[PDB]
Amino acid sequence: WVAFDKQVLSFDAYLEDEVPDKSQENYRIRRYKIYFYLEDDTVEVNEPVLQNSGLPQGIFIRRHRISLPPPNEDQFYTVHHFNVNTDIVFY
Amino acid sequence: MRECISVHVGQAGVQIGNACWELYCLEHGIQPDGQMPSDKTIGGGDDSFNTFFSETGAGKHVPRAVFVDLEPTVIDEVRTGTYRQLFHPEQLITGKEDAANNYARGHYTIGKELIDLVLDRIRKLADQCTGLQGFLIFHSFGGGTGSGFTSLLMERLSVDYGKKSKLEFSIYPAPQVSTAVVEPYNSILTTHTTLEHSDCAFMVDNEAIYDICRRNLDIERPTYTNLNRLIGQIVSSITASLRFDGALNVDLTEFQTNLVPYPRIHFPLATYAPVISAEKAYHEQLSVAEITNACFEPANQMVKCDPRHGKYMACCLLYRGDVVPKDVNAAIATIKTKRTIQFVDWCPTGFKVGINYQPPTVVPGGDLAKVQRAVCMLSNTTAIAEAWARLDHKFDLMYAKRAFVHWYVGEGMEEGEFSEAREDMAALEKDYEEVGMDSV
Amino acid sequence: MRECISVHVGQAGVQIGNACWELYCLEHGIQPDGQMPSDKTIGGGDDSFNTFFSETGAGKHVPRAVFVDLEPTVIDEVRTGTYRQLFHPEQLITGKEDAANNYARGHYTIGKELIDLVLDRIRKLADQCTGLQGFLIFHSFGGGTGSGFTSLLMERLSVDYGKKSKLEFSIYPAPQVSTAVVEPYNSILTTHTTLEHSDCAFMVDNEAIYDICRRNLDIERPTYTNLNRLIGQIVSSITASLRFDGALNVDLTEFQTNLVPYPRIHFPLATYAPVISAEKAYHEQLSVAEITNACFEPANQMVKCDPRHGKYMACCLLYRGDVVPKDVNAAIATIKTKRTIQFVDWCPTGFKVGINYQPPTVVPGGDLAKVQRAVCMLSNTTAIAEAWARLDHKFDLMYAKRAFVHWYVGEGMEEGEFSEAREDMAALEKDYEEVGMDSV
Amino acid sequence: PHYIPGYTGHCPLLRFSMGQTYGQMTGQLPPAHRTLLPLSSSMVPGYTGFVPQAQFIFAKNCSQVWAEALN
Amino acid sequence: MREIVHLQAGQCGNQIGAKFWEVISDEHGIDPTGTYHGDSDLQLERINVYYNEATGGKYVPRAVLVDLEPGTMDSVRSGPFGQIFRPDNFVFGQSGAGNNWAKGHYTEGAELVDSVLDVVRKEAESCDCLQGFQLTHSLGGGTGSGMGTLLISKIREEYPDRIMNTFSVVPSPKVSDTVVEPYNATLSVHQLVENTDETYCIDNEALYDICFRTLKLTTPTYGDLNHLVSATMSGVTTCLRFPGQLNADLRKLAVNMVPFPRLHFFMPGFAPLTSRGSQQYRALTVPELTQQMFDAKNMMAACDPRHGRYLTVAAVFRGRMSMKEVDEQMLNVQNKNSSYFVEWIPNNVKTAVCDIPPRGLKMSATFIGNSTAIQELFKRISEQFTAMFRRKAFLHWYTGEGMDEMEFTEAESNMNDLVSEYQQYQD
Amino acid sequence: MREIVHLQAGQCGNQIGAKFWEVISDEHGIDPTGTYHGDSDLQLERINVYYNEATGGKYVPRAVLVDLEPGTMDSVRSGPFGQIFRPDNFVFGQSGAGNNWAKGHYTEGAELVDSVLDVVRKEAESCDCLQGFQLTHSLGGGTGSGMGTLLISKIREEYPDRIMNTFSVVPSPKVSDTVVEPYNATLSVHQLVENTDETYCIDNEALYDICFRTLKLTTPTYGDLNHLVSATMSGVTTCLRFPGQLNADLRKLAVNMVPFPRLHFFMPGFAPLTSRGSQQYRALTVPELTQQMFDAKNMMAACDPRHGRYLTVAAVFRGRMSMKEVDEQMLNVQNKNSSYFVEWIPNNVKTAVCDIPPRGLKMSATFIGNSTAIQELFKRISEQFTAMFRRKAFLHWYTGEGMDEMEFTEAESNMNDLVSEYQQYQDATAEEEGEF
Ligand SMILES: Nc1nc2c(ncn2[C@@H]2O[C@H](COP(=O)(O)OP(=O)(O)OP(=O)(O)O)[C@@H](O)[C@H]2O)c(=O)[nH]1
Ligand SMILES: Nc1nc2c(ncn2[C@@H]2O[C@H](COP(=O)(O)OP(=O)(O)OP(=O)(O)O)[C@@H](O)[C@H]2O)c(=O)[nH]1
Ligand SMILES: Nc1nc2c(ncn2[C@@H]2O[C@H](COP(=O)(O)OP(=O)(O)O)[C@@H](O)[C@H]2O)c(=O)[nH]1
Ligand SMILES: Nc1nc2c(ncn2[C@@H]2O[C@H](COP(=O)(O)OP(=O)(O)O)[C@@H](O)[C@H]2O)c(=O)[nH]1
Ligand SMILES: [Mg+2]
Ligand SMILES: [Mg+2]
Repeated sequence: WVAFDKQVLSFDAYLEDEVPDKSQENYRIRRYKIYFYLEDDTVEVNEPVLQNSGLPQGIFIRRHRISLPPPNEDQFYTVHHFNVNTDIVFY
Repeated sequence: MRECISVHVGQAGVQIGNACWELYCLEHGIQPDGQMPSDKTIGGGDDSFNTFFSETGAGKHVPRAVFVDLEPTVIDEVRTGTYRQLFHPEQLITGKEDAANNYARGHYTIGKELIDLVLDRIRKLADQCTGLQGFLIFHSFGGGTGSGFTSLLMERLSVDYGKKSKLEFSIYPAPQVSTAVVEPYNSILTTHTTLEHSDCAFMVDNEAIYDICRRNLDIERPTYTNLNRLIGQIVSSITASLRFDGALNVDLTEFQTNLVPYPRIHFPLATYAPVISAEKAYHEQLSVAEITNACFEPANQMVKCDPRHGKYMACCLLYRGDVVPKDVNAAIATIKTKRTIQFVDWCPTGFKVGINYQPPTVVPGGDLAKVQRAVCMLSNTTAIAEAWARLDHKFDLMYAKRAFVHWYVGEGMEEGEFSEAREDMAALEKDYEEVGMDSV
Repeated sequence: MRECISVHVGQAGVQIGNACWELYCLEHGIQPDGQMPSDKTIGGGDDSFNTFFSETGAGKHVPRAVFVDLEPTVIDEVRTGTYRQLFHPEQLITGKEDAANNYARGHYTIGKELIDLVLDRIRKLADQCTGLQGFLIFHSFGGGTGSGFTSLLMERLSVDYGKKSKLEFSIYPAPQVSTAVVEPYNSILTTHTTLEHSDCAFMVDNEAIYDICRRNLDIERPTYTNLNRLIGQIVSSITASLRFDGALNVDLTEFQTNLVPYPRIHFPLATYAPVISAEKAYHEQLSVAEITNACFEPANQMVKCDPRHGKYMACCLLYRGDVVPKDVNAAIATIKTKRTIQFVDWCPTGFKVGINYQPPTVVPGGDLAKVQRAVCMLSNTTAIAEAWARLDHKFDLMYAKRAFVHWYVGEGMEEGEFSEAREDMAALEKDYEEVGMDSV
Repeated sequence: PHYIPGYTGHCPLLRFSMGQTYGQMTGQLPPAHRTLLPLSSSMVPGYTGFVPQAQFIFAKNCSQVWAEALN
Repeated sequence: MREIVHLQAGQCGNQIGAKFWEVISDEHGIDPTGTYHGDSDLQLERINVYYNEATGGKYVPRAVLVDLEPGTMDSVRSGPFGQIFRPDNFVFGQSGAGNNWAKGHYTEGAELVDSVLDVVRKEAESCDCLQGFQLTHSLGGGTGSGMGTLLISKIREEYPDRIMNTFSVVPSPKVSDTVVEPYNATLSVHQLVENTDETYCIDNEALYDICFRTLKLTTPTYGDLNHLVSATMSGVTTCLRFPGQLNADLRKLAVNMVPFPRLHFFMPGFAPLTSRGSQQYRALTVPELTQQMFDAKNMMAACDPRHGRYLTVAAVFRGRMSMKEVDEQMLNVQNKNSSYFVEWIPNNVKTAVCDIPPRGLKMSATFIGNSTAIQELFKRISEQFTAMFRRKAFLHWYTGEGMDEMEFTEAESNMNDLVSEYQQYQD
Repeated sequence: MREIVHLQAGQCGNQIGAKFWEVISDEHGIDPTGTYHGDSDLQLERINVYYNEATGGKYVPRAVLVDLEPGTMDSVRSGPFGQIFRPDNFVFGQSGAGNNWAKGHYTEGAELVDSVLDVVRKEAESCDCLQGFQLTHSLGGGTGSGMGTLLISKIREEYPDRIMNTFSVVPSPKVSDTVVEPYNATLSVHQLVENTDETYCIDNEALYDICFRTLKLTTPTYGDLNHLVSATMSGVTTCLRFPGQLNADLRKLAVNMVPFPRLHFFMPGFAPLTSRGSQQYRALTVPELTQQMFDAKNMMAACDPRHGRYLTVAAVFRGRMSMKEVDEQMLNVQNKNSSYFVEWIPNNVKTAVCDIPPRGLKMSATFIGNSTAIQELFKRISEQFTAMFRRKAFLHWYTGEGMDEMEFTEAESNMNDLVSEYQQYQDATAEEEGEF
């Protein structure tokens, strides 16, 4: 935790969604910031602040260690499971 | 030969008649377009369609109805619906602009421009008629075109056609809720118009249908379509004895001579007893004795009232299906001995019974079930004074502060007819109570 | 023609009836979906289902039962279980909140919100009835709706149906094993109503069925399901002669006139002697003498009170199976030769005998065995007084510090009703004493 | 599939047409066109628990609203 | 077959009216070039109520765009649906309005009344059976209060028997745009109480407040406020445009809400209002919409209803819907709130149900309510008027065009009767 | 019909409640998004006790979350099962409390109250038949009941008319390390009794001992401490949610455990707690549950039961089971030590059998007990008001706000009489002659 004291791996992300009441949209694309922390193998995601449309924004998932998809859930997320243009499941 | 004219005036009446005429077509073999399929077995006579339908060569049968309104937006869905080719195009007459909850507008302002074309069409239907019994109008009781145009229609049809058994179906605003605030004004104003010209004006509530469907049908949050469907069955039951033969045929004139003891008490209550779901009809046994008894329960009345308070005056019961007369005579006798059901002391006979040989037709997509037996009872009781007194007070509580009066007196109508309709309502209540106490 | 409506009230009463109507449907040919199967027949028809089932036009048998209870998700077990289409959805009626082991809540606060609907369903079930023998209720003395709503039910059924053979089945609080702390309060309050509005109150304890399941049936860790099948076996034997012919057919009216001598003494002791597991049933012969002996054994009683501390008054023996009258008389004679079995001197006869030809029916998954012959014993001793003196000791121990009384007084009853309920219990012990001492 | 002669309202390009009947000048002239209009056995209706999408709909029985919700 | 001719005046009323023609167009499926491309024949069934046929399968709205300066007509024309308007209907003056009532009603209004009346009467004779009018304006500016009142006066003098309607933006207490704001309002509502017979009272801070803590938008522009007032603008007239199980035209609402010939000022509203984050958490049915009617959370006028009593209320519903579920629940909200509704009126509520819901919404409704809480608004601006009039603060602008001292106090004597009549029948 | 609304106050209500909602979501089968992915139907039959259906197959809880600091319930809304809560229920202030109780009652008197009451109103009324409410909070902080008797005195106006449970975290007996601390212990009480009367007092020191000696977890955080309470909250509501052979809702527990109306003391406990390395070597029988739930070790309140008498015992079990083993628990321990089961109550145990067990486990229980050894819990707080009350030295921070100090001195008078009322029914016997 001294060779990776303040080194964070950051990714862009988005989530697709289905809207019940289609008053302003048909499908939603919510931007996100996947942060991976090397000192503790810990994952944090964030939602950036957008224009006059606001959700409850800010932290989406706290800085904790999300395990895996429900197959073989005993292990945890490492640096090798993170890549660009891929699908990752956070809860 | 045993025919009737059914003019359905009002936005409520055209939608009551939409489900009333779908029951009539499916009761006979007539398709939604009017075609009459050959080599298909149905259960009428051979002149059974002749009560409600005319005969053309090509197999097309047209209903004996005139849909009357002042809003073009509720017949246009009929005029483009599944029943376009059913109705003759000149039957579906329309107005130009809404009557707008105004007795003073459908009776004095728009009605005069269109009542001339209404009665001329009723002449065109009655000329084709040869054995006519009466008139079956469908209307609401507190609207603009169901209460203003209806009065012009009945007053003019009474003087033109003389003495003819013109019975009436109305949707009464009794209970705690209503769809309008000016609606109690329309209620007592059309009561004067239906007091001397009507012959059997049957009242039906809205919350009463709500409670009997929520309980007996086990069905929650109703719309108006299934309310239309139940009224369609309770009129089809009434006119079934004209359309089909039975053990005890009861024509529409037989209703008149004993449902109306005095010429001001012509407001009978209705009730349909086997309002049973598609699951429960497979569970309960359906027999004559236990649905005749279940017809008199206050939780199944078609009017939100309390029949345990007032004492009954006359009851006619109409039976459809596998009904034998001894089972009714056992069912009537076990009801006369019940002490919770009270009659007036003067008439010991009390009951009229008619048995028809035709079980009712269930429509696809409906809520009722294929039952082999049905009971439709028309009760004249002392109880409806409750429904009338809390509408008269409901009017009077408005009339004291002159609310919603300038809309009525501003066109056609003068102010003095408000008090005249109120005192006639009091005279209607008083004469309805003076036939209540026991004679000595 | 002869028949009786069964009422099931409380979680106890509903769960008894589920393992009881399971027996009744299997005793006849009735499947869980109501209809008897076209292929395979269980026996002759005889219209023997009429005592408990009603026949419809489509060929469906419907139990004459109402499952009235304030607890929503024990009836919904029936509503989604195997016996789904057997019962009506409106025969099974639920409340919104429990009485929460409160007699006052089931009698006064929640009970009045549902007492009108259950009497309407009892009336409608009994309206199609012709020769109704009486009612059977099933409850427990410890619940809120099993004691409070039960008490209100007898209050209303006494005036609606008059003097009618209203049998009662109940579950006593055991001397030691008890699932509630307020249980002595509920039992002493519902007996205040049972003593005057129940024609016969069958008395059943949990600990004794626990004892005979581990000893006779040889099962370790018995559950409520096993106690449910033992009770339903007896209730079937109580109503055995109503459906199947026998050498001595004994009616429900013949029970009361031959069991209870005075209008407070209607608390018989229940005993089912040939309760035996399958691995030890077919090995030894089961003579009618040795099962009459097993009826008088202290541990085979279903209430925790041995008759050695009391004196028998009247014994009702109900034999089923291949039983001839002559060897019953030998079994009764050899009981009378014992001075340890004490009989009162004002009943020289002592015994009422009923023989039926239909052996008991085994349920799949049950723990009993198929026996050729069986017996149910309905004793009547003064030994039941010690089962109630313990309840008064349990009542007086916590009423004296007014424990849990504000959980009753706040919910619509006064504090003096507790002393009034102990009052009739303070007289009931002396009423059992005055019929015990010898006349000199 | 024509318009009935009593029909008032709006039909496109009626004002520029002439010499034909109301059922022929309309029939000669959108995909979603509806104007012309061209388990329940595993549960009893006394049930008071919960099923999703079962607190919404009429035109059919309670024992039928759990049919359309499930199916 | 009944129709409503549209009119709009002022700078805000032009933009509110323009946003209203956005809402009608996509609900009736007609593109920026006026050609139908939606998919329902219900959409063109009652298209003649607002639009006119044009040659080539072309639909043109029937609206008259009115102001004094040419700086708003080009802005509306440059908009996304500005093309569909008829250029001959673009009637306007040359000089500026000046934010003055006497400039837009007496001096520069007099050269446009000959133009606006002819173009209205051109559109009132090509139609079949006239029903009523629509006007969007405000009471805070000059041209919206001066010519937006003169237009009301001339039309009733020519069409007395047709039910007029005008949807006005009444002034705001704290959010103030002009310093002559209570001048223009009290003069305008002096006539609007006599010759309208139905009008809806719309504030601007309530629009700000419902857009901030109900809709949850951080920086609301004008356009979303225009869309929100256009949502309740179209829901009044939806019973004319699509069928139902009981319908209610503008004359039906007028007779059956307005109890007395003078009290016809109403509160608007719109039921399914929700943020983008709370859309998945709302069970969109009328048991939450009926509570959305009568709560002050969805009041588009900033006079809270709990300081008054409801005279009459209309709730116009749109969607495939149950009937008692409206009918019993609107009774239950009257029974649970007995002190918030007046006596001498048994049922205080109209229910109207339309078949077709808006685009993307399974179920909607619009609120229309008459309250005695309107007297809070008119007495407050009466107090704000007399704070400056006794000083004779800004009358030097108004008196130059031919207005004397007594024409102002006559308007206030004819305005303080409104708060007097509302208080008289509140208790 | 029967339904509960969860009010969470403080960090403590928010952090315990968030762990509670993820437990119930696992028990009913709800994913973190909010949809149903369960493997049974009884996991859905009574889900109208804690969740509302929103359009789109998205079940949403019925918790309103209350705190006076914005920061705390951003972690709740961004937790593992954190987006399930509807945003309008999340009702925040801008400034909370700190240091002084006297600040706490002379700070935000009525600002956040009416906002919460609106949310509590709409959520309760838009339903069928209210079983009641439940409230999670702790007795501590820079306000104690200072915000409390400020904010809730506006809510207690009509709230004691139906059921209202409260799982309250009582202060621990370790050290005084809040400097000017023993002023918030005295001003805490007031209405500490007559507005819930179903309080499940939960100590954190006892929470660690079950984690150290029973669960044998080497590093127990505050999170797994909140896992133990969440099982108990689920335990006292499982008969209402899942079907059972012997049903027992909240009222049936409340009626059958509260002889006198001033008994807000129910020390909790979860029976089948075993270490991970010892779970494999476990019998998990009906006696095995009973010997643990009645044990002094498995008591989530720092009061040894052998210091007083069990006034009444509840035994809400889960599984396919027996109850007669609990009868031997009196008959051995009661009739021999009559001071461990109150004798003027004949049978001191209510039992309940809910068929559906907790996840993973085959069998479980949930003990709550009204033992009269809880006299000592409001006695450690009693020597912790008297100790520093009389000096009033660092109370110059209090003094600046400084409300009426009769209210300082009447709160413990409404607490020591509660202790006396427990001392009575610990010493009161059947034949009321032999204790005078
Ligand atoms: N059963 C049934 N009743 C309806 C239907 N439509 C309207 N109603 C009844 O009509 C009442 C309101 O209609 P009214 O105001 O009387 O309408 P009207 O009599 O046609 O007169 P107008 O108001 O001018 O349209 C409601 O309370 C309904 O009970 C329907 O489709 N089915
Ligand atoms: N023999 C037998 N007894 C039962 C059974 N179920 C419950 N009991 C008895 O019922 C008592 C528990 O109280 P209940 O009468 O069931 O309470 P309830 O019927 O649910 O009524 P409420 O308290 O108002 O909800 C126990 O003491 C048992 O003796 C059963 O399945 N078989
Ligand atoms: N809904 C909506 N309201 C507006 C818009 N523009 C202005 N307003 C409101 O209208 C007021 C200003 O209009 P006003 O000065 O009366 O225009 P004028 O009459 O032409 O001078 C402001 O207080 C705004 O609240 C808009 O685009 N949409
Ligand atoms: N179990 C548990 N206890 C907590 C937590 N946070 C605080 N506490 C306890 O509560 C006490 C102080 O919390 P408090 O200040 O009252 O939180 P507040 O209610 O937001 O003011 C500490 O002694 C902790 O033991 C938590 O997340 N879990
Ligand atoms: Mg109409
Ligand atoms: Mg129960």
